[PDB]
Amino acid sequence: QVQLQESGGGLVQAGGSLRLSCAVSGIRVNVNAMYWYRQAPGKQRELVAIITTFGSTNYADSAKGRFTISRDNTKNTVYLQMDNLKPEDTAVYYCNAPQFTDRYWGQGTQVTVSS
Amino acid sequence: QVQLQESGGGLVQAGGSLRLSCAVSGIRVNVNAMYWYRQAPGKQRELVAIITTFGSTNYADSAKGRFTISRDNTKNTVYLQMDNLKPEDTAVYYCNAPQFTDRYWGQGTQVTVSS
Amino acid sequence: QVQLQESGGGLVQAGGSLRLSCAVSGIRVNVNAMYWYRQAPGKQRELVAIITTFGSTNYADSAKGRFTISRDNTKNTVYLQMDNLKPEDTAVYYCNAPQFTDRYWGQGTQVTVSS
Amino acid sequence: LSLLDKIIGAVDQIQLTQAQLEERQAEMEGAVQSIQGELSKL
Amino acid sequence: LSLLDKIIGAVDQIQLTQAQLEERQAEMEGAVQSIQGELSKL
Amino acid sequence: LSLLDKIIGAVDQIQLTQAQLEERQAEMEGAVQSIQGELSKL
Repeated sequence: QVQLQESGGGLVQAGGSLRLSCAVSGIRVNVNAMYWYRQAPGKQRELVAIITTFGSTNYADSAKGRFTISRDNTKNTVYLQMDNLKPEDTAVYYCNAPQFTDRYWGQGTQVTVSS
Repeated sequence: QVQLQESGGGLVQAGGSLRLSCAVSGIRVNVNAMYWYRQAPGKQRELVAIITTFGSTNYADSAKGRFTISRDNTKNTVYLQMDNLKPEDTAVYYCNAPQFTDRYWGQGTQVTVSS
Repeated sequence: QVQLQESGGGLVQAGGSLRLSCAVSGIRVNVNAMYWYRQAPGKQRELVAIITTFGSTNYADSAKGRFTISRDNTKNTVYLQMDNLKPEDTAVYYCNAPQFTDRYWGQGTQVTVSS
Repeated sequence: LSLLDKIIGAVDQIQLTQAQLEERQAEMEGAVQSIQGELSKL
Repeated sequence: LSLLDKIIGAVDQIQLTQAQLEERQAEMEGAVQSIQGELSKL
Repeated sequence: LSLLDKIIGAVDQIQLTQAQLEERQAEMEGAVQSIQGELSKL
């Protein structure tokens, strides 16, 4: 199976920073493009950030220069650094690979930003 | 042109098995991902199974572990093994490559499953 | 940034020919698939022609054998030869790479075909 | 893990994803055609 | 037929397919916008 | 510029484009679901 273990969420003040982690098993992060998504209560799942196999990145407009996706190939782990957080960033954050989004989602990590 | 010559359909009893073949010309099956589709009367064409260039497979939920796609690179032929057939599998079955689905379809092979 | 500098449009008689150019900076045309689009007044943008990294081509049905996309790797320039032009081909023509169509469009080149 | 292994695994991911994006499109094209029929009927 | 020939042909198939999936999306985005306009008019 | 550099850059373009086509699909799937809800409400 593919395992996705998200962590690093919590309660953070507005203007604060977080670094999310997703520890992956069953596929290699240096072979596969990897995505971060978020889902706020009662809303549709939103793509947040992507990193390609060869390390190019793109971000949703809501990130607007605040977020940085990266990975550690040895730990087979994907990261999302989130700076200057806003209440509107409150959501559960999920990591996945595009070929499995129809198949499996991990538990996610809760991010709550308060003013 | 690309040629697609489907065979191996027929009349089969429920719980029976078939092996469909598509003999391909004009593209190489060991270079191209290849797809099997089916179309029941008056319904939209459904993707059934895919095999990638490097041999990964995926199946529609209706296959649910019953179908196996494979190929022979020397014969340039794609196969669909279909086990534990059901009346609901009655359709014309077609093979194609994704870049030609807007362009050309072969005659297909009729599969009829009776109880 | 990516720069796209379109030229070669103008006023042409029906049955005439044009050769459009797009001079590209910031990505290599021999590494990236490149597209030509057109947009007539008040209509949606239409894909016209594509050339893949390894030089395969495809055309919209409206081209119907009249258009030829090509490139010069040294000049990092993409071309669209348009033969047997018709009034219905009047539009602004744009070149882009698929990964930037959500991001940036050049000024285009105006093509007007009169009878 | 060689460069070719990375390229092969990227290509394989892409091909799997392309088949899924096609299936999603076909599902949505049926849904849009059903809406168009509803808005077009006599 | 080498491994690089296989990779090249896979990449070429993928790029052709991506252009077709984009064209289909654009066609469907126009159709959805037309429905949205129909349901939104006064 | 080697053949492998060309392949790598093609793969990278494709992966970026696939993520964008997915985002567009998700946007359009929400729009279609909203229309379906409008045509289905009591």
